[PDB]
Amino acid sequence: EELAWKIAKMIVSDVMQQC
Amino acid sequence: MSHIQIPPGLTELLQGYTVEVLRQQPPDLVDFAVEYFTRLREARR
Amino acid sequence: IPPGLTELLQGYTVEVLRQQPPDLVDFAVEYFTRLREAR
Repeated sequence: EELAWKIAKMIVSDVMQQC
Repeated sequence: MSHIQIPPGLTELLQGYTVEVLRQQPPDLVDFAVEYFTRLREARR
Repeated sequence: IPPGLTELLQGYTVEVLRQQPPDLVDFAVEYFTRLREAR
């Protein structure tokens, strides 16, 4: 986490926006 | 120090699962995940 | 959006980022099977 958490959140948010 | 690796195909894999969830509306998301990814792996051969 | 979808996606994704598994679908099978067993 810390950066891994932030980046994961970014990726998930992008997936949810596209879907 | 403390770089994060993003592998290729991560976004696409997540998208494929998510689209199936939002359209099929399975009752148990974890059960569906096991079944979905297991079939994906089997079909890759 | 169904209950818990974001949580499932975040959990898997952050573990991919933390652990750097050699194969994403193998890891998915492993990760979600563990979750199923833990419940």
